[PDB]
Amino acid sequence: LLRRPGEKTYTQRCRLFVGNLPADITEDEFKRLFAKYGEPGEVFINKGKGFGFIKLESRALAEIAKAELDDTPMRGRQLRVRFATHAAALSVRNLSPYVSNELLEEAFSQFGPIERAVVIVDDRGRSTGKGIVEFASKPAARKAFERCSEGVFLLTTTPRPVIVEPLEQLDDEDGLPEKLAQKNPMYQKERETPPRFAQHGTFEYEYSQRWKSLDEMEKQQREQVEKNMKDAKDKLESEMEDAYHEHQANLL
Amino acid sequence: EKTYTQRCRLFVGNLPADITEDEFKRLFAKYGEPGEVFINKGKGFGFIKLESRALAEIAKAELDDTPMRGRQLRVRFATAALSVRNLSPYVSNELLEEAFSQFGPIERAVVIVDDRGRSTGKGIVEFASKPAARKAFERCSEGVFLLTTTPRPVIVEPLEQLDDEDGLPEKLAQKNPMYQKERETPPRFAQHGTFEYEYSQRWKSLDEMEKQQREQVEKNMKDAKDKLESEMEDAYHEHQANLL
Ligand SMILES: [Zn+2]
Repeated sequence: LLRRPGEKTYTQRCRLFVGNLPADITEDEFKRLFAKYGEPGEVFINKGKGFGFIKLESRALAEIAKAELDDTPMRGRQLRVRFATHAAALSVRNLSPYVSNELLEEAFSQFGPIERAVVIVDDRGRSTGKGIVEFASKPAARKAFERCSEGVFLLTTTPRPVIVEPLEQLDDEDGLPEKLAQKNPMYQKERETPPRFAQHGTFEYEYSQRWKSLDEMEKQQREQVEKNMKDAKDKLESEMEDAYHEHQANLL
Repeated sequence: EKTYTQRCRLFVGNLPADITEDEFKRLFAKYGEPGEVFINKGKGFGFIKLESRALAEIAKAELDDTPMRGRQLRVRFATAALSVRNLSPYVSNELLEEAFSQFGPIERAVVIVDDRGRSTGKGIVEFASKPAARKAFERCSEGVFLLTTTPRPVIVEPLEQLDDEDGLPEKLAQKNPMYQKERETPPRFAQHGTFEYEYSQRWKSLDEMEKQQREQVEKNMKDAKDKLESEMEDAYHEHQANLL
């Protein structure tokens, strides 16, 4: 806590979700659970449903608390500690490859207080044309979402409207454990045949080979649509440049 | 359970030019017994495997961006993954692990779920090395790999690793002629009646149309895929069924 971790502290990236809390949990007890991770930020406890949230000062402190407190006992119950899913986050796409984390953040700060913006890069450190914008409040995210949908928001010279969408937040951490899968009645009949390579001549081999052929055809039709629409977007660009005499002087 | 795995491996960048192996280990002594250590002195970075994922996460959070004889260390998880789809909603993380383990050691196998904990029909399988992941991909592409009784071929694709943490920092952006051209005009809302507005709004319409057309392709092929079971049941015959 001596030196600031950066520009913003106690952000939603610093928020932890804590599940399986005992029924008699108190705010003091919950705060004491996190006492070694510095001064607590906002605390929200759902005593009736056994869960709470806490904001720590930095992402590193939340990472340590999560690693140290996850799956530890509290009065006969194993606490479940996880990063709280971001409640005020947006997906952005159609970005120029020359938009940086800082340009995206500066650009989106006009909609309200911003925590972070990032341009998603591939293994080479090159822009994928997609990014993430994390706001300090849900209204700021709603306004960014509405305004960029209704208007044309441009970040650089080349006119590329930023396309703002809800951020897909899927669980690739816990997934579907065997404990829940077992609760299904058709599960027993499903696990009856072990993983295998289907063999030539069998119905399952023939069905699977035809299925794969349809999937390959679907991939080819999807890639074609992309190409077809890439050409319509290039033709639109050319017609509009001519309509607006983009390379030429003209009074009207 | 399984200790010193590839998920326990940390990359440490911005090491002082005169770093030694004993100095590098001492940096991580807080986190128990070190596993395999390697220092690429040429590029000023090193690797270390710690006992557990929890310990590697703590060491990354405590050591990242901390001074070491003049520079700030860059600590990251060390960067062999396959995307798997067409999974039954019955396939669990454990079944996925059991099944793909025949191709090589499994770092992690997870079924991707939604906020209700429902299978998306997609998963991720991470192997300890690139040849094991290639082996799994080749075998599942060529052959028909099945996980359960109901025949659903697992569709395996190599998972491109994307970075949503470091991203594209302004300092790292190459300041070439395209960067200069792009940065000439600042962020703005375009004005109605300008080329940049009128073109962009019509582009949005084509972009929305592309998404609709993509969705229709998926819907039309989902229908073809669903009818396939009944068509195949009607037409299937064994190799010896009709011989002269
Ligand atoms: Zn044959």
